[PDB]
Formats: sequence, C-alpha cells, structure tokens
Amino acid sequence: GIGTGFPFDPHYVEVLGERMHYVDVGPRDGTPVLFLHGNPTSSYVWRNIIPHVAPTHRCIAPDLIGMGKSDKPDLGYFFDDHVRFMDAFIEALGLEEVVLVIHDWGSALGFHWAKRNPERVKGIAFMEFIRPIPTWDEWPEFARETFQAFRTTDVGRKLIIDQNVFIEGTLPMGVVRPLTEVEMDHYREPFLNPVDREPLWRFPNELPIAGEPANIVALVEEYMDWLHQSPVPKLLFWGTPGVLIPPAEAARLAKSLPNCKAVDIGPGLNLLQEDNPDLIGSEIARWLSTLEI
Ligand SMILES: *CCCCCCOCCOCCNC(=O)CCCCC[N+]1=C(/C=C/C=C2/N(C)c3ccccc3C2(C)C)C(C)(C)c2ccccc21
Ligand SMILES: [Cl-]
Ligand SMILES: [Mg+2]
Repeated sequence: GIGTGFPFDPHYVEVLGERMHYVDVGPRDGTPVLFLHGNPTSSYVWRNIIPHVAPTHRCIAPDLIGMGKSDKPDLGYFFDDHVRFMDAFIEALGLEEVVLVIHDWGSALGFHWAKRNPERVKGIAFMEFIRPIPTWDEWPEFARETFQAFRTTDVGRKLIIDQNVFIEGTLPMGVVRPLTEVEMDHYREPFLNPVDREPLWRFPNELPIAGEPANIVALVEEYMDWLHQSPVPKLLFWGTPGVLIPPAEAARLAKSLPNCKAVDIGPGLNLLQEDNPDLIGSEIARWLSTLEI
C-alpha cells in the first residue's frame, strides 16, 4: 500500500527566534536534497518519496513556519514571511549547494531562492508549482468558485479558518485516490486549534491569479523568467488533469525550459505525491545519479 507512517526522527533548529522542525536522513556528506512542501501540507507530503532518495543522498524536509511541527509565531504568514523564515532556515543549517524538490508554495520559495542564489542550486525537481494564472479561466473550472470565495475576508475566513475547509475539503479534492483517516489525521494535527489556521487562508490569498496580488505576480514572473534562462538540471512531474499545471502547460514547459525532463505520473490533481509516490521517488533517485554532485 501507500505508506501512512512518518518514521522520521524530529530535528529542530532555531530560526529568527522560532523553532522549525525538519526531517534529516541519509548520508552526511554530499549534496543535500531539500524538499519544500506547500499548502496545506507539511513534510508529511514527502514521507513516501524520501525513502527512494535517502539511500544515496541526504534528505532535508522542513515544515514551513506555522505549519507541521514548526512553531507558530504571531505572523501575517504572507509569502514574504515564509521567504524570511526559509532563507534563515537554510542558513541556520549551514547549507551550501543543494538540490531542490519542491511543490505548490514550496516551489515559489524554492524558485525564488534559486533565482537569488543560482550558484548554489545543482538541480530542481518540481511538480504542481506556482506560476502566474493570468485569468480565472486558467484556474481549473471545478475549483474556480471555491478559490474565488477563499479570496475574501468574510466568507473566505469562515470557510478556511472557522470550518477548516482547506484541510477537510480542498486537500482531499487535490488527490485522486481516497485519503485514509491516518493520513487525514497527520494533515489535521497542526490545525486542530482554529486560531492556528492563518497560513491556510493567507496562502490562497497570495496566489497570483488574474493579476492579484500584483507583487506576487511580479515575483513569480521573475523566477519563471530566471528558470527559462538557467542551465540548471530540471525534472518536472505532472498529472492529468492537474490543478496548477495542466497537461498542456507541462508540455509547453517540457519544450521551453532548458535541460528539463518531464515525467507523466498518471492521474493526478495537486498532491501528486499522494497519487504516485513511487514513480516520483524512483525518478528523482535516477535523475540525481546523473547530476554532477
Ligand atoms: C497551492 C495550490 C493548492 C491546491 C490544493 C488542491 O486544490 C484542489 C482544487 O480545489 C478544490 C476546491 N474545492 C473544494 O475545496 C471543495 C470543498 C468546498 C467547501 C465545501 N464545504 C463547505 C461549504 C461552504 C459553503 C460554500 N460557499 C458559501 C461558497 C461560496 C462560493 C464558492 C464556494 C463556496 C462553498 C465553500 C462551497 C462547508 C459546509 C463549510 C464544509 C465543511 C467541511 C468540508 C467542506 C465544506
Ligand atoms: Cl494555496
Ligand atoms: Mg516566538
């Protein structure tokens, strides 16, 4: 079956005065592989991919601030806040060069960090990643009405904060196969207290859709432009129908991105890791063996 356990010893590091939790497994030397989750997940989303990689490479998987087992400061939980904390996490572990494996808002962090630190990125594997969505028509039809509602202060907070819709509704709708209760309970655990749900609401309000917020559109356009001019090895996983990255978009990127291999993981929405962890993990391990690391 698909594993439901999380058999990783907890590690913590102090970051801007807060403790951040992270997985750290695999060999001690070499180039580490840094796995960045997004909304509304945690390092749990990588639990069945890490074991394919850990035999050959160090795997580091932090929980974003306010998420997973990381601390919950008083924060806006803006993308800008996550940039400060992730920048500081990477320096607090003393990382030098890395390979990135990134998803959803973790991909916006990873691509933005790579743009600003290009000499330190030896490869990027990515899936269901943040790109500009120029109009609402380019958001999947089945999810337009809900994300339009999320992007309000009254109805959106009632849904996501009061009723925990991103965890109880949106997350399962991002997986083709049924999630089981152990898996849901791991995703629920950081958010049992409603007042701890601000990241889950601020994130969809940061998504670059139909030109807003314009600062996030600008930041994401910048790292997409960087990506298209970078020789860094790239590995793109995509599913059908997808959510952020539909098949036609994956095919465009497979053509336009330098040094990019694309892999079709079969049926998939947003949390591709939950529908096909073994192909994602085995293809990352293979690709790592071809990098000059
Ligand atoms: C970085 C991107 C991450 C993507 C994650 C995966 O995304 C998958 C695509 O999105 C799926 C979107 N659909 C859903 O989330 C389905 C669940 C919707 C909420 C259903 N629901 C409730 C509904 C309350 C009422 C609503 N109102 C008034 C309204 C108005 C406009 C649009 C939509 C809506 C909804 C949200 C339907 C309650 C009863 C609160 C509830 C309780 C528990 C679970 C689900 C729901
Ligand atoms: Cl989101
Ligand atoms: Mg504090």
